[PDB]
Amino acid sequence: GDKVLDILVKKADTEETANTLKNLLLLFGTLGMLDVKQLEPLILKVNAGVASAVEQK
Amino acid sequence: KKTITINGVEMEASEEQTVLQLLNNSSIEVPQVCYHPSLGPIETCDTCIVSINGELKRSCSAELKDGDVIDTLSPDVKKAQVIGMDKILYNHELYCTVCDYNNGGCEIHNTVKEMKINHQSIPFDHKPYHKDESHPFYRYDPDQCILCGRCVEACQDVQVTETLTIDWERKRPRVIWDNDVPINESSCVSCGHCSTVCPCNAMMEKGMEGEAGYLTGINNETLRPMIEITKGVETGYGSILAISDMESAMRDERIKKTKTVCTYCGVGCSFDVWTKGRDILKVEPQEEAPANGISTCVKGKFGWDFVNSEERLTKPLIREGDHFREAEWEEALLLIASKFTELKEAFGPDSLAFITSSKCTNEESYLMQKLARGVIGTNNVDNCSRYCQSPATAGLFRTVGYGGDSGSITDIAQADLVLIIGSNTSESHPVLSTRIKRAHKLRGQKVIVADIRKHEMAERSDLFVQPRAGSDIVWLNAIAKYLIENGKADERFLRERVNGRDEYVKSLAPYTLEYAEEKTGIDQETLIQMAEMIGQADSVCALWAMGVTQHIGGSDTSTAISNLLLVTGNYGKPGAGSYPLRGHNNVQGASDFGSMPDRLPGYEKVTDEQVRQKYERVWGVPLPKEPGMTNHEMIEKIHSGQLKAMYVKGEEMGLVDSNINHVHAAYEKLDFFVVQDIFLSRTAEFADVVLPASPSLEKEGTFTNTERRIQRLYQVFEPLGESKPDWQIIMEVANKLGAGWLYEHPADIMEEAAKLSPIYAGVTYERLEGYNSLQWPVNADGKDSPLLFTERFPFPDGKAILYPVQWTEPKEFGEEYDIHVNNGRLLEHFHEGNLTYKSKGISEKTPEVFLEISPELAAERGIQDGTLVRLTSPFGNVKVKCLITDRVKGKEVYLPMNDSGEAAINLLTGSHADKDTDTPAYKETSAKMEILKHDGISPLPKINHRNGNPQPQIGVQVHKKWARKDYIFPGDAVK
Ligand SMILES: CC(C)=CCC/C(C)=C/CC/C(C)=C/CC/C(C)=C/CC/C(C)=C/CC/C(C)=C/CC/C(C)=C/CC1=C(C)C(=O)c2ccccc2C1=O
Ligand SMILES: *SC1=C(S)[C@@H]2Nc3c(nc(N)[nH]c3=O)N[C@@H]2O[C@@H]1COP(=O)(O)OP(=O)(O)OC[C@H]1O[C@@H](n2cnc3c(=O)[nH]c(N)nc32)[C@H](O)[C@@H]1O
Ligand SMILES: Nc1nc2c(c(=O)[nH]1)N[C@H]1C(S)=C(S)[C@@H](COP(=O)(O)OP(=O)(O)OC[C@H]3O[C@@H](n4cnc5c(=O)[nH]c(N)nc54)[C@H](O)[C@@H]3O)O[C@H]1N2
Ligand SMILES: CCCCCCCCCCC(=O)O
Ligand code: SF4
Ligand code: SF4
Ligand code: SF4
Ligand code: SF4
Ligand code: FES
Ligand SMILES: [Mo+4]
Ligand SMILES: [S]
Repeated sequence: GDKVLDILVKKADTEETANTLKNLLLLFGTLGMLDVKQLEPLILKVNAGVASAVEQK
Repeated sequence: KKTITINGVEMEASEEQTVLQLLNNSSIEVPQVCYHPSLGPIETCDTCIVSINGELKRSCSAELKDGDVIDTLSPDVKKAQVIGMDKILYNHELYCTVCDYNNGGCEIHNTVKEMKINHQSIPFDHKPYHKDESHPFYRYDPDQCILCGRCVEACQDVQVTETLTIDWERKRPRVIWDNDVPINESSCVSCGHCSTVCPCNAMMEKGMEGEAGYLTGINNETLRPMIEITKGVETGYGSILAISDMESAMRDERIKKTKTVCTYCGVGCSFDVWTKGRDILKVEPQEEAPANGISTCVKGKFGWDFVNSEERLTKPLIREGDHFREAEWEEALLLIASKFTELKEAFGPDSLAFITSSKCTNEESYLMQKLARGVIGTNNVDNCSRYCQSPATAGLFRTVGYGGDSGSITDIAQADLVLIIGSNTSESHPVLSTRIKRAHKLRGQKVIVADIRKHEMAERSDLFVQPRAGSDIVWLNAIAKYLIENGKADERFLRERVNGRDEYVKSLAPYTLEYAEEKTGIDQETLIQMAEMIGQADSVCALWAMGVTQHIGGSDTSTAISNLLLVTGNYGKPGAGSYPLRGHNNVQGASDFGSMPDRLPGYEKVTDEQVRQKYERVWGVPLPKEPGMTNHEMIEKIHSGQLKAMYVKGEEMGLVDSNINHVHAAYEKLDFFVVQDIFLSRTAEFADVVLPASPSLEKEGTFTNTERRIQRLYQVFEPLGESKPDWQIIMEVANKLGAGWLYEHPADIMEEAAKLSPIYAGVTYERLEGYNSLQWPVNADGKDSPLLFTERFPFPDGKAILYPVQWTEPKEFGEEYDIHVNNGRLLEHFHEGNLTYKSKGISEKTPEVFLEISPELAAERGIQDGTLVRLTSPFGNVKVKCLITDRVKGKEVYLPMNDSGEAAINLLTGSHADKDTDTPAYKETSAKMEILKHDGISPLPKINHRNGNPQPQIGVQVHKKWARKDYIFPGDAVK
């Protein structure tokens, strides 16, 4: 297990992976900040609009 | 008084000087990282910024002036505290989840959580310095050092070792030992103050390192990348702080934190012992500890590896033929019981003598004396106190009537003058010396050290005078004569609470100042000036350890010291009195519970009808009218055939008694011998049956330290193997002797002894819970007596009596025994070292005994360092290495007791003891000087603490930090 953890950290320690995890957490936080109660009518309207768009043959 | 307003609400002021104390008492959540209650304002973390009089200032050092306005929720003060903590975290990596100190007590973690911070404006920057793992006990991590200075303030002001400074002038400030010497090579006493007082994991014991939690045992090569990952992943400190709190809860299950009292010396410092199963991870002192608080030495805070040592006797040993067979508990118990019954019903109980250990709890010594009297019917009981505290206690009886110290170590600090004579308090009772040195360096108290050697305290004393061997009585009585003759003595106290002043003056007729100058080999000016100081000093605290009491006239000079304070008038005054340095952790407790043969538990003489009747009623067995023989005279009685059997527990008296050739001959002469030691000690080698003792960590009891404090212990570990706590062993032995004792836990023993002992009338286990401690005497209501002789003396008239004594001639051999070797103990090592040697770190600091020899005598005799030399006395012949130092002067040389082989000093000492108490004169030794090997390895390594050069400075010297251009005060930074 020590070797497994060592491999995991040595591969992950690249700035790209740390940035990826940080931005995933930030995306979760922002999606939490975004209010979705008002977004349900927007989703319904988007559904109707996509239906109308694909209706055009 | 001194009305104040804090948080917009009116509040009152107390004796506290700084705003921080008031805020803490008001439960205001003000960040205080660099402040420790014992350390005092260090002012180096600037996180305690509050608005006093509207201006931003450090609450840790802001004086609580009348009428000031205090605000702590203002955006300004919050921003200042945030900036200060950001500067702190710039020096702290803050990997709380994988950090050993995150046991939830870490001030950076707690304070960071309290401020609800989420970002650090200045990112963490690793210092160029690497971790200093040179020390075998605690490491320093400059990368994690926040420069709060608590460790430096501890090493400079509250422990006064002065090995720690801070190089503020350096580009990256850091803690440096001596002149930036690596830690091991420096003058670090290894006391542990820096480790205990460190807020962060910067200065933390190697025991915790990689062993505290679950995720902290990960290898650094694979832990550091994880730390960098988490640094680059989490955006706010709150969530990962909560995860670290969960990891603290993680640690809470595996980490057992139980209070105990150190076994080594009589200061009786109490601390939690943070363990993980069986190994000892940390010794954490607590501010609530009565005897020490945060104070600790190397022994009590890094010397506990003996508990887990493989040498520990896990099973009873029986002498089978020419070997020690590992026998069962029951068969060994039956053997010892049958043998004791045989020698009890054949030659009578009077031929039975048992010794309790002064290192064991009060219950242990009480069980020894009960087994001797309430079971066997003999009175032959003693302890190390016969060698240690018998003359001091005898002098206290002769003048004051109560044994033990007059007060607590806090009263020692409160003294204006400390009169230490024959005491190596720096190396024997380290924490008390830290208190004295703290009061000397900070409070301005001046101390007078009077001993032949020049230890750490002697070179740090106001007036250090070295008298002749055992000549303390002469100059002391001359000083008393001068004080009582020139009117400086407290005549009012003499008429109020003292008796026989004129008789004592008549006894002082032959004593003159020039007489003492001639006898002690000390110039008149020093004696007259120290007498003037004693007369002028308002409060006097007199400490006399074995350097004076372990003499042929040791009891006489003990009475002389006590009546010297009596003439001065320091008894009953807060902060002053006589504090005989009780050596073992429970030598005071053992003496309290009838260890000495002439007294019963409760410090009552055996030859008293009322106490004998009471003990008969409680025990059901008649008490021996004949007083028991003293420990030293036991060997002579054996050589006369009077004594045949010994039951000595936890005392290696075959190596620590005077003339150990004599005790070896007695041991080979006696028939039956049973010993009770955790380790196969030297005494344990000569025994018909060896009983496996249990160390104080693995047993629960009460330890009575030097300050007459009875502090209750806790069972840190289940006993190793199936060995039992010594009280359990004594209960089993007595039950096999038809005693009928039923003690499930030592609380019953404690309360029974409390009922029996008038002095211990009030001590009970529910009154000793946690860190609560009671100082004997205690009455039935439970109110102890922190200061002795406060209102009246114990004598029937209520007034003490001066004891007329003279100079008893020391039994110097004379003639060819020219060089007068002195015997004592080192700071790191404990006696022969049956416990410290088992700890690897202390062994590295001091591997072997050495003979400290004076530079002047190094010329006439032509002796060098690292040389094997021979010392021959009519009682022994030792081969000890040599050390060159200025601590000793002239012919007189220092031979510490830190070896148990052929190099033990106890060969040289003879069977000449005190008249009053038969205490061997260990300090009265003479030998030869034979040169065997010219060139050899120096016994003292470079990594020893004596080789370093401490830097004496008062405080962290923050003013150097404030002078740095890069430093900016957060209060005016926010502006
Ligand atoms: C389909 C299939 C079957 C596939 C199989 C193969 C496959 C793809 C497998 C998945 C592999 C993956 C993605 C594994 C990742 C998930 C796992 C199993 C993880 C376990 C490994 C470990 C040990 C992870 C670390 C967990 C953990 C809680 C670590 C501690 C975090 C650290 C080091 C924090 C240090 C730390 C820092 C750095 C702060 O800044 C800070 C600031 C304020 C307060 C506290 C802190 C603090 O503690
Ligand atoms: S008692 C005793 C025990 S129990 C325990 N032993 C101990 C301790 N610490 C450590 N680290 N290891 C141990 O083994 N502390 C406890 O010490 C108790 C006795 O300690 P002392 O303070 O009496 O210790 P030493 O014997 O080392 O130092 C005594 C000093 O006395 C001076 N001295 C010697 N002969 C003298 C004389 O004739 N006159 C005077 N005025 N002084 C004399 C020397 O300077 C010794 O240093
Ligand atoms: N030359 C010379 N000789 C001296 C002295 C001196 O100054 N000079 N000082 C004298 C004095 S004051 C004393 S204290 C003696 C020191 O002698 P003792 O008081 O006998 O002390 P130590 O050998 O340090 O400890 C005795 C044993 O106790 C055991 N032990 C430790 N903890 C426990 C425990 O909890 N329970 C039990 N049952 N055993 C335990 C240890 O294994 C150790 O072997 O030396 C005396 N001899
Ligand atoms: C003469 C230009 C004709 C443009 C027709 C555009 C598409 C109309 C139908 C849209 C649909 O329903 O797909
Ligand atoms: S020292 Fe304190 S704040 Fe720093 S990582 Fe360790 S527990 Fe966390
Ligand atoms: S003496 Fe050693 S352990 Fe004690 S504070 Fe100084 S450096 Fe730390
Ligand atoms: S090592 Fe000393 S100065 Fe540095 S953070 Fe720890 S206690 Fe403070
Ligand atoms: S000073 Fe004595 S009692 Fe206190 S920790 Fe050190 S050895 Fe233990
Ligand atoms: S407690 Fe005052 S600056 Fe740290
Ligand atoms: Mo002792
Ligand atoms: S002792």
